[PDB]
Amino acid sequence: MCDEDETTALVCDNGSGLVKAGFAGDDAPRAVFPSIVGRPRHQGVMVGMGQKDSYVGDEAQSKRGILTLKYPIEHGIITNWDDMEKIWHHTFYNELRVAPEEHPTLLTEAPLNPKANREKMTQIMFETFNVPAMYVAIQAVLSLYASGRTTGIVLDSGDGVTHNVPIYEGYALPHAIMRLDLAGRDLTDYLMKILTERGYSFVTTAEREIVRDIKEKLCYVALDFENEMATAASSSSLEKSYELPDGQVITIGNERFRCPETLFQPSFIGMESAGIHETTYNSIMKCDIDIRKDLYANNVMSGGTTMYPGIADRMQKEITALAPSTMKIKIIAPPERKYSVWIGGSILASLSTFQQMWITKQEYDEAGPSIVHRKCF
Amino acid sequence: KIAAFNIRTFGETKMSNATLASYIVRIVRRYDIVLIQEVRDSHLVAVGKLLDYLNQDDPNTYHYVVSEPLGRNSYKERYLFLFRPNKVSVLDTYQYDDGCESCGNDSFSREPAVVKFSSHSTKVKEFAIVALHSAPSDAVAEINSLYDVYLDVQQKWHLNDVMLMGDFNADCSYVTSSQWSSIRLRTSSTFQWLIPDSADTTATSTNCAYDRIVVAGSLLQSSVVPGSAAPFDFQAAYGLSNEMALAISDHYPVEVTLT
Amino acid sequence: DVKHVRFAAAVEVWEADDIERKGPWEQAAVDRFRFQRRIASVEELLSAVLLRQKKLLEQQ
Amino acid sequence: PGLSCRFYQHKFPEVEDVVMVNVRSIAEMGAYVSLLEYNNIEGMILLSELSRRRIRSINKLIRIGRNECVVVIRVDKEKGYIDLSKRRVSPEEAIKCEDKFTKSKTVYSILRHVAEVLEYTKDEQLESLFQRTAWVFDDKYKRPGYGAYDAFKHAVSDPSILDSLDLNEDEREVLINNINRRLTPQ
Amino acid sequence: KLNLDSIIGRLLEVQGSRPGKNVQLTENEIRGLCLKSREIFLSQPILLELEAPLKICGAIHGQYYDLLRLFEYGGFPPESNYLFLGDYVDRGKQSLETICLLLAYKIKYPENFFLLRGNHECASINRIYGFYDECKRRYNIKLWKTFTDCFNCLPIAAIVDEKIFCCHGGLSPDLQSMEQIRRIMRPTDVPDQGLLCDLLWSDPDKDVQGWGENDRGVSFTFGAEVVAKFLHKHDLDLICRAHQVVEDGYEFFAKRQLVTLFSAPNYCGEFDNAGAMMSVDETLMCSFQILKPAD
Ligand SMILES: Nc1ncnc2c1ncn2[C@@H]1O[C@H](COP(=O)(O)OP(=O)(O)OP(=O)(O)O)[C@@H](O)[C@H]1O
Ligand SMILES: [Ca+2]
Ligand SMILES: [Mn+2]
Repeated sequence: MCDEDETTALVCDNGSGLVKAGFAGDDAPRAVFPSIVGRPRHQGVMVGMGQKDSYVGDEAQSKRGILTLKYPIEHGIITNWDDMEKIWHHTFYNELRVAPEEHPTLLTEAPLNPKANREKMTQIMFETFNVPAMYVAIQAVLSLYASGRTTGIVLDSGDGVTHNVPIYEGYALPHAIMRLDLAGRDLTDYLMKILTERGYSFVTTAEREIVRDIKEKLCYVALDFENEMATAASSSSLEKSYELPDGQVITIGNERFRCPETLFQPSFIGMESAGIHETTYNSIMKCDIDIRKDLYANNVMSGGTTMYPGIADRMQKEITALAPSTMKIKIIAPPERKYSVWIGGSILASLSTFQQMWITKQEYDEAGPSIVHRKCF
Repeated sequence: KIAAFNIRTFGETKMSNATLASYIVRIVRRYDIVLIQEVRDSHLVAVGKLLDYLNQDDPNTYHYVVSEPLGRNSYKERYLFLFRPNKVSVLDTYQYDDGCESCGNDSFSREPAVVKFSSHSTKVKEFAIVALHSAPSDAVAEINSLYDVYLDVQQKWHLNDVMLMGDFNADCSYVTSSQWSSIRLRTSSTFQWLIPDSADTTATSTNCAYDRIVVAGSLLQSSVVPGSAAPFDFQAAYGLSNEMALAISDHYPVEVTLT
Repeated sequence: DVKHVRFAAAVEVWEADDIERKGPWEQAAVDRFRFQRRIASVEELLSAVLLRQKKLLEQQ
Repeated sequence: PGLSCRFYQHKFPEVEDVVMVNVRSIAEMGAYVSLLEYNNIEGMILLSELSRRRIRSINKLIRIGRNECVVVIRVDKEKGYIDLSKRRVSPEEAIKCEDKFTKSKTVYSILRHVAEVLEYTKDEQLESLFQRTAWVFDDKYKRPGYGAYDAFKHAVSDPSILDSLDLNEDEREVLINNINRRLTPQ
Repeated sequence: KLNLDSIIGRLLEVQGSRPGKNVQLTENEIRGLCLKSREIFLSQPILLELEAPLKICGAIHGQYYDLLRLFEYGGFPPESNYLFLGDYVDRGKQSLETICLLLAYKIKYPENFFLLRGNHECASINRIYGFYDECKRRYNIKLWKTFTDCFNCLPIAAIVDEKIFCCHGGLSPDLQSMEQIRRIMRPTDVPDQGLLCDLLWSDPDKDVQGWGENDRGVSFTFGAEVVAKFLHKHDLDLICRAHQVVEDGYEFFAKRQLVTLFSAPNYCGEFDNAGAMMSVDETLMCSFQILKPAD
C-alpha cells in the first residue's frame, strides 16, 4: 500500500459521452459525469450566486436549457481545447477535489488520436494544471490490460465511436485498426425513432433521457435476427414494459433487439458500412496470419455499448461463420467492461515499474509537449 | 415599473405552442422588473426559450434571476425574475433559510427568494424584492412568516426599503377575512398594502386577490406612483377569448409603478 | 481514608435508537485487498510489457 | 484438463442463500474459498465478531481444504465479488445444506460421467446436457438441485419421464445406464 | 488559535438527525486536534491516577450517534468527569466524528476527561477493520498517518481512587508491578507480545485456570482465581475492562470482582446487545446505566 505516502495518482478517462475519474489503486472511478461544457446564452444568475462563465457535467446537464451545450470530444477525438480545459478543471477541483499540482495524472486517448492532439493535451497538463507528472495511454489497450492479457482484440464501443483494436504484446497495431462512426448515441436516437412507430413520443428534454435509460436495461442482442423477428411478430413472449416517471407504462417488443442489431446491420440507420462482426473479421485479416489465431482466441469486449445481453454469443456465432471453421474462436465479455478502460489505468498506475515511466514536469519543461511522443506506446 | 406574474405551469409545453409564447412575451415586455411564478422546469429549457424571444432583438434586452427548484415533495417549482438591465441592476440575492424538512423545521413550501436592486433612474436608489408563491393550505402561516423574512433583510442588508410581492393566494378560500388579524405583515404599520382585497387577479370567473404587493421603507413607499397598483388584464388588453386567456394563465400579472 | 467498592444493585435503563449501525468501511477494506491482489496477479505479465516499451523508447 | 460445470442454472448464488464452500487459502482480511456448487467461483469468508491480530489455521475450525457451510452476505455481479460468513449458519441449516449439496453433487457426478461416455469435448456441450436434462426438472419442481435429484431417482422406478427431455437416443441410452450404476440402492 | 468550540459545535449539531447525517471539517481542523491533543497525552501519566466521581465507558467503535446519546443521558463534559476504555475507531459508520469529538473534549477539559488506548488504536489493525478506508476516502492517507501518531501516545491504564483498576483488555502473566507500566516509553506501537500487548488483547475465561491461550491468536485468557490474586497484591477491589461484546452491556466475572463494559449497543447491527456505562460515585459506590436497544 502507501506504507509511506508516495502520493496517490489520478486516472482520467476522457470519454466523448462520460468522463471517468478517480485514484490509482481504487477498483472503480469516484467521479463519472457527462462530457459537456455549457456557456450561458443570456446574462443572469442563479439565486444566491454570481454569474458563471461555464457550467460542466451534471451541473451543465441539469441547466441545459439556458446554455449552449458543447461536447469537446467528437467521435473520441478532442476538437475544442478551450472547452476540454474546463472539463479537466471541473474534474480536479469539483469532483476529485484535489489540487492537481500534487498528484501525477494518467490520461486516456482514443485509437489513432492525431499527433497534434496528444501534444496539446500534454501541454495543457504541464502549463494549466502544473501537474508533477503525467502519462497518456490508448483507451482500448487499457481495456485489454484490465482483463489480464497483452494480446487480444478489443471491440471497444462507447457513446460516440466504436473501434476494433487488434493488440499484440501490449501495442495496438496502427494500420489494422478499424473505426466505425456508430455508437451508443446513434443507438439511442434510433431507439427513439423506432419507438415513435408505436405512437410513443419523446420531445421534452426529460423524455430523451428516459430513452437512453430504456436502451441500457431492456435491449439485448438476439442470436438469429430473423427468427427473433418471427418470434416477436407471433408472440408476446419477448415484450417487456417500462414505467415512465409520470406513471405511464409503455411496452417494448422487436425494438429490444432491432436497436443493437444496428451494430450488425449499420444499414438500419442508413450507414453504408460493414457491421461490428465484419469489421472485427476485417481487422483480424489485416494482421499477420501468424498471429490471427491468438486474436481469434482472445477477443475482448469493452465500453458501455458492449453491455448488451447476448452480444458475446452473437459475436461468437458471427465470427465463427466468417472464420475458417478450424479456429478456436473465443469471446470474453468481462462484467465490469463498462469501465474496463478506467480500471486498466488504475491497474497500470499502481505498478512498481509503471511509476518510472511517466513524463515529469521536469522533463516537460526541458523538452516541450513533443516529448509525449517518446512516452506513449 | 414592477410586476408579478403567476404563469400556470410555465414549462417546455407552453413555451412551444408558439401562439402562447407570443402572448406571454408580449406581456413580459411590459415590465422593467417582473416576477414569474409556477416555473415547472427541470432543465431551464422553458426559461431559455423565453429568454431567446425576449433577447432576440438585443442580447441584453433582459437579464434573469432564477431559483433552484423548491418544494417539500417531488412537485418542485422555481422562481423567475426578469429585469431590464438598463433600468435596474441586481446587486444581491438569497433564499430565506428554514432548515431541513425531514426534521420538520421548514416554514415555507417554496423558500422565498429575495433580491436587492440598484435603480439609478428612480427616487429610491436601492430596494429589495421578496418573492413568494404560497402553498394555498399554508397561506396564513407563510404570509405571517414573511414578517420574519423582512426582519432578516434588515439584519442582512440593513435595508428598510423592501417590496414584498407574488401569489400569496391571499384571498377567499385560503385566507378568509378574519385570518388577517393573525398576520403581522398586514396588521403592522411597517407595511403598506398596494393590491387591495377588491382586486381580481384571476383570468378565471373568480374574483380573487390571490396576487399581492406590500411595501416597507420610506423612500420606497413614497416612490410608488399613487393608485398605479393593479392587475394587468391581458384578456381585455389583447382581446383574447376566455379559453385562450387561461391557456396563458389563470392569474393575471399585477403591477405597480415607481417614480 | 480507605475507600472500598460497593454496587448499586438496580440499574438505570435508556432506550437505544433504531438508527442503523453497520459501517461500510469494514467491507471496503476487503475490496481494497481483493483489488490489490488483482494488481499483483497482473503485475508479473504487464510489467514485462512496460519494460520492453521503456527499453525501445529510451533509444529515441 | 477435464470438463466442469455449474450445478444450478443460476450463474451466481443469491444473498441469504446458504452454500457449500471449499476453504482454499487464508489471507489477512478473511479466508478465500471456492464455491463448489457454482463451478469453483471465488468467494471470501470475512473476519467477523472477535478481533484477530493474526489468524491461526485452527480459528473457527475454518482450516484448509475443508468443506464448510456459509451464508452469502454480499454479491457484486459487476465485479464478481461474493462475501460469505460462517457466523449466521444454524446447525440445522448446515445439515440442510449438506443434504442439498450431497444430492446435487450426485446429479453432477452422473452427468459428468454421462458426458464422458458421450465423449463431449466442450463445457458448452456439458452445459447443454445440463440445460436439457437437470434444469428442466429444476424448473418443474421450482427447486434448485432437489428437483433434478428427485427426477433422477424417479427414473429408477420408471424411465419414461426421460422422454420429454429432447434427447438423442444415444444420450437417453447412456443416461438410463448411468443412473442404474449410481442410484440403484445397495 | 484552534477554534475548539466551532469544531465541537458542528460535531454536536447533528444529534437530532434522522437519517445519520455526516459532519464536515477540514484537514487543518482535524490535523489541529491530533497535534494539540498529542501534547496533552504525553504530559499526563502513562498509568492514570484519578479521583471520583466519573462515568466510565467501554468500546464505542465509531458508533457516533450512540456516543452522543450516552452523553445526552450521562451529561456532557465537564459536568461529568469521564474515562473511556478504548476502541473508538473501526466497524461503526463514523469513526472520524467519534475520535474527533473525543479528541476535542480532551483539549477543552484536559483534567476532566480521559481516554485509554484500546486494541484498535494502532495502525496494523485499523488497516483491516476499516478506519484506514474511512480516512482514505473522506480525507486521505496522509491524515491517517497523523492519527496513528496520536494513538501511539495514549495512556494504557487507569486506577481510580487507588481501588478500581481499569484498562482496555485485562491482566497479563507479566503484570506483577505497576512500575513495569510506568517504565513503558511513548510514543510506541502495540507489539505482538508482552505486557503492553497483553493489557490490550487478553480476556477473562471461566473455563480456564491460570494463563490459558486465546482464540484471538495473540496474548492470553485468564481464570477466576487470577483476578483474586491480582486484586490482593495491589490492594484493589475491582478490575473494570472492555474489549468484548456482552449482551447485558455489563458482565461480571470472577465472583463479582471484575466487570467487562461494552458501551456500543446493537453492535455493528450484528448483535442484539445493550450498551452500558459505570457511574462511580464519590464514595466509590458504582452503579450502571444501560443503553438498551428495542427488540
Ligand atoms: N448496460 C448498458 N446497456 C446498454 N448500453 C449501455 C449500458 N451501459 C452503458 N451503456 C451506453 O454506453 C455508452 C457509454 O459508454 P462509454 O462510457 O464507454 O462511452 P464513452 O467512453 O464516453 O464513449 P467513447 O468511448 O465513444 O468516447 C452510452 O451510450 C451508454 O448509454
Ligand atoms: Ca471510451
Ligand atoms: Mn477491542
